[PDB]
Amino acid sequence: NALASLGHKGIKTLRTFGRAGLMLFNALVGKPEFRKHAPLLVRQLYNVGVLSMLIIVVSGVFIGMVLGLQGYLVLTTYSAETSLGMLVALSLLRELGPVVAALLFAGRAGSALTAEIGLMRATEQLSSMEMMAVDPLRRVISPRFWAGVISLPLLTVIFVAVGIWGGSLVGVSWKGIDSGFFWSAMQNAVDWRMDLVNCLIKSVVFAITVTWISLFNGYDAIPTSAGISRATTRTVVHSSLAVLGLDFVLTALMFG
Amino acid sequence: ALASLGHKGIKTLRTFGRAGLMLFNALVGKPEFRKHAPLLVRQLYNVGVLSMLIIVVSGVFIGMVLGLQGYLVLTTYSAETSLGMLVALSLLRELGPVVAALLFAGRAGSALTAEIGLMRATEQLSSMEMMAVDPLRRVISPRFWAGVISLPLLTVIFVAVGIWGGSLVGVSWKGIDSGFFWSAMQNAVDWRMDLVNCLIKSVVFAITVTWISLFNGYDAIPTSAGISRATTRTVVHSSLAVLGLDFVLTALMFG
Amino acid sequence: KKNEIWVGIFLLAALLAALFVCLKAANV
Amino acid sequence: QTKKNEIWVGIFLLAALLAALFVCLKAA
Amino acid sequence: KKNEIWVGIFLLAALLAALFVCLKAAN
Amino acid sequence: ESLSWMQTGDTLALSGELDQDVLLPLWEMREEAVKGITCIDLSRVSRVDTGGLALLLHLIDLAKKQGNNVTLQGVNDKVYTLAKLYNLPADVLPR
Amino acid sequence: ESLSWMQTGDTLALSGELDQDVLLPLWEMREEAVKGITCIDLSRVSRVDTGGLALLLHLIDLAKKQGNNVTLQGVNDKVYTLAKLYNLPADVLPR
Amino acid sequence: VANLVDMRDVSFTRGNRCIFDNISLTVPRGKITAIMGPSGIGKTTLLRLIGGQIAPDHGEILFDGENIPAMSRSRLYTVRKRMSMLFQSGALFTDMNVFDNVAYPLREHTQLPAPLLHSTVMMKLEAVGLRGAAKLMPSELSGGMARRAALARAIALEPDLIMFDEPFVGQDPITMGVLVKLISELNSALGVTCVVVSHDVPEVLSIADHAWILADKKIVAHGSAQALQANPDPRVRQFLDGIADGPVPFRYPAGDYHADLLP
Amino acid sequence: VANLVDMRDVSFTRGNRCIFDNISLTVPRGKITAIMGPSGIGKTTLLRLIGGQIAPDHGEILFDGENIPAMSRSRLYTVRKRMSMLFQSGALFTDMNVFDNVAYPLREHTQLPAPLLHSTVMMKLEAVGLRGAAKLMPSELSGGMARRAALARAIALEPDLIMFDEPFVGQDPITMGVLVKLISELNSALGVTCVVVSHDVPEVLSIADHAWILADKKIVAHGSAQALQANPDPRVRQFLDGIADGPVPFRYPAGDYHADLLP
Repeated sequence: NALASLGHKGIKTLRTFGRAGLMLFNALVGKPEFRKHAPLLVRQLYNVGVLSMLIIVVSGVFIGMVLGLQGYLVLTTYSAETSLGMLVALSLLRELGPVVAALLFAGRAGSALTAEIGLMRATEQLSSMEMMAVDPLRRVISPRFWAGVISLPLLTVIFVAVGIWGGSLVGVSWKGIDSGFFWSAMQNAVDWRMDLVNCLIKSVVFAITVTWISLFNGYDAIPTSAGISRATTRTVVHSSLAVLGLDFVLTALMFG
Repeated sequence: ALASLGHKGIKTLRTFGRAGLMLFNALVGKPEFRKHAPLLVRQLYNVGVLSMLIIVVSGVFIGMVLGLQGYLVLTTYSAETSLGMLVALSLLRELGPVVAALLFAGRAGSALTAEIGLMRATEQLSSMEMMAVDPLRRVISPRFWAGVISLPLLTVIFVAVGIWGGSLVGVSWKGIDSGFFWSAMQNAVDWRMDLVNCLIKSVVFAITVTWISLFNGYDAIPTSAGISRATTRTVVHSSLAVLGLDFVLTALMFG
Repeated sequence: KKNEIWVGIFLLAALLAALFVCLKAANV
Repeated sequence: QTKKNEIWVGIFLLAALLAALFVCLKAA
Repeated sequence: KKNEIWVGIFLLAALLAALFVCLKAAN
Repeated sequence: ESLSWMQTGDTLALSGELDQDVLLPLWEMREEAVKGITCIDLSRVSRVDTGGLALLLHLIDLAKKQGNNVTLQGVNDKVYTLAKLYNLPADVLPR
Repeated sequence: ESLSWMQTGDTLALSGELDQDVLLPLWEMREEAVKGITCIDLSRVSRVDTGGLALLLHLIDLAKKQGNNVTLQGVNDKVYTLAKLYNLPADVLPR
Repeated sequence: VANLVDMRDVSFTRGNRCIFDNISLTVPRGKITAIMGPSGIGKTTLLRLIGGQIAPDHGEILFDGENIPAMSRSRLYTVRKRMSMLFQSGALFTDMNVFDNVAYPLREHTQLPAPLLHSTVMMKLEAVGLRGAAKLMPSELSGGMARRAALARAIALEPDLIMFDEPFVGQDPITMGVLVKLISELNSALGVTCVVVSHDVPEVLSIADHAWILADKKIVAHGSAQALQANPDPRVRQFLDGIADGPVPFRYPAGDYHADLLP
Repeated sequence: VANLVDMRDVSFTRGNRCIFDNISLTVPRGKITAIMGPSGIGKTTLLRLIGGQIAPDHGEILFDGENIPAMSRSRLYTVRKRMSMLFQSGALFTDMNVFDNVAYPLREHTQLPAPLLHSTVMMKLEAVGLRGAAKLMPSELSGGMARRAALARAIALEPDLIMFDEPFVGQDPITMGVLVKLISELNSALGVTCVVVSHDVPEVLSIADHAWILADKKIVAHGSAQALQANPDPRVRQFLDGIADGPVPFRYPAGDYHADLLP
């Protein structure tokens, strides 16, 4: 039983990967790519970026606060409490910032895209667009893909710059660390160009992966209302797994 | 501004009221658990067992990332033998419960909302009411108890797998001595209170996540577009609630 | 409608009171 | 399609128990 | 189901080889 | 609102209504209630719903499993039309 | 597959077909093409689709904005039935 | 009493939109009673009012002489064993095959031994005609077979009021004929009281004994099939023949034309 | 040529299920051509075959003498400016009002100045009858008004083949009459060639000029409305009158009865 089932699942996964590759390829080859697409890309930046901003800000505040607490409690045993700013900034710019931003973006905006495209496919809007000679891959897939790719790194930058402020609230304002030591210690010692550039690199990789998985699951879903709700869950799950795996790989490559 | 702000405030208050009413009407009952075992087992399968692969595969990777980022920090102070303590504490305190709750809201927190919204769309709840079968007692409470029972177990699995992933990175790959790792980790930090706090915050996260899920699935507009607007709302609100409650519980249980 | 609003006010009051006694048991 | 659910829930509970034992034996 | 079973056995062998290659790192 | 069977030799005779609430008192002891009979009377039965037909079919089957071919008697025509709704063959419910 | 207007005094006369591909050459200079006319000929026009009717209505309006009440001439009856499909009042398209 | 259900001056509005405005209809006992009307008017709420799922704003809904909205919850759950809705989507439980769906009311409310319950469920599935599909999941069923299985479920507890909710909507004439035959022979044999709320006039009026055409938030006309196929009223006649333009405007309210044509 | 669309021995199967088995139909130019059949048979795929969205397995689909599946992508996108589908759900773009939906094909393919485009869109919305709803979002529209707006969109580029996809399914006789009047007067005025794939016989046969009853994966009969209302064939006659029991089994295939009744 295992041989047949495993072979069938392997062939099905190969087929899914091939269809996803074909979709992305045919969606990302065109001359008018960005001209005449300004309103489309602006509306998609609003649906993907702006609407997914409050959750990012609030989560950044709260994770910065948790990091401040759990870093103060660790450093106070060595009187290194003044390095709390360095600790928070590095833990955000290395792992928590990009990964948590990617998880929350795949939950909020990675599922909204899948649901929206699945519904657009259920009401036969994609077939009605193909029937009037308007390539949907070039009209509804490319703007959303570019909106996701452009909008995740900005959300990650906001998430970081907000979690740093939350860690400052906890350490400086509440715990009573010297603000000068905090900021000065953090700024001078470790936030160089390499720490940032790596944050942006892994954020862009997470953006590509999350938005691609989401768009493909929304474009390959069964049109029925029970195939959409089954594709949103698959989007969230596969996106979280891919984020964590690619994050482990990128950490192993960029740091050790 | 005030023209719509007060309307939004009273709407949010009415939403909280509907949620509390649903919970209270679905939880009060003596004959609850017996004759419901064939329901609770199926729900433990749907909520728990199907949401186990993601938990395991994510725990491995988070343990590995913690191992790498802890080794690269502790090798400066010749404390790389405390990597076990670091990984175990960072999993049992913050990463374990919070990440397990987030992935549970993603996989099993949205599946419940979608399933209940679809059950409300095809008019299965009204058809169940028409034959004198209270749905809040027949379809809500089994799922609620399945979620509450199943998240603190996925959390334990997530921990005990992330610890092993950190062991893979630290002991096997980097080359730390296994004896130092494990002995250093067990005596120094794994007290009963850390495990108890992990389970407490895991249970709180389970309650809030599964409650938000069931409510958003039960209060959704039956149209096929209002369901997808309820799944995303479930994921968003549950992540926000998890993070806020996590900050509060950390401030409580760790000074 | 009125009963739902009243249950909501009561639940929010109980939640904020629990969070308040918690944070008063946290800072000090 | 129900003994499948039964045995899988049993396996899940057994895995949770093994994980709890692993933690509580690497705890003291 | 012949070619399917063959592809499945090949995928299992490839997974075992990948595990052995990861074992080339340590242990 | 009562069911009471009293077999007079080899002629079982049911009484009162026949529905889901009173099926158990007869189903509990269907065997001794059908042993050695060839004529199931129903004239003293007012109302027979679907559960009553199920019990009647099971009794007729249990009696046929003892050799004696069963013949119904005094069957209300409402039972007959309600059984023809369910399309019951003449094999299981002898007219 | 050509549109060419040649006004003979105060009588504009269109030629060839009239559809979405050739509307621009006349719409670019609609004003001087309609200035001081009272009779828009259409006998030399083969096919008139919806865009042709839109251009005709706009030309009739621009001419009415100059006083001279416009009268159509030689209009194919297919134009009339295709305009009555759209339910055009006699105010904008004088029969 | 002869009126099983008897509405009296009932009015129901959601939001601010007056759905029903002082309507009153009587459902005779033992006879089919259609309630027709234009689509989108919300005439399916007229069934949720009888089911007690939602409460009206005025009026009374007498079920067998018992006011429904005034009843308690236990008394309502006791009365609901006499009614049975049939939603147009079937409303089958997707996590159990057709047999378990049909057996759910029997297995829930009645204490029947397993052999008797199996025999009864098979008898009812044969009555509808889906006995061969007693093992199929609801997803494997067609669009009409789902409604037929739901009808088999609705007659499980032997009710006396089966409120159909647009059973003929969007189906070929074969399935319409099957469903109308089933409804007619169930009303004939079991003696149940059907209430067919639909808008497929040529099929609904083939069985209905006293129709109630419902338009403009109130009741416009009512009577037998013949008294409606001969009623000389603009709205009723337009709705019955399907006349495109009439008292219901074929053209959406627009206003002027020149300003929209030549801006 | 007189046959605008001309299928020849086309056969299409998905999975392993033979949907079509060697069917061949001709669509005359300028006349409505119904394609009826039982629901769930997948007769809407017969339109996606003409649209080139999916390719058949055998046979040829000649559109104006040009084989469609053999065409390239640019040539297909050029031909598709002559066809226009009308999906039963309207298929309106939900992120723009009715005006933008109707103007989408004009604003996409033709170079019309903004005043001329506005005038043309208003003219077409008046032709259908939704000019008053030129500012409503597609969500604020009813079930029939959505199809009417989609029909206004389908006639934007002045096509010559409008493939309707069950336009009458699940609607009151008023909206059915409105839609059938619109289809008839569009086929009359514009001279377009309609292909109504539906299963609402009494309304479809009121306009159709050459129907094609499609049952059992092949074509069973075809002809004018009269040649079908008098064809003495069991399957065709059952499908046309809506006879419950006939060559299509009313009872699902079950088999024995005693073993299911008395296990």
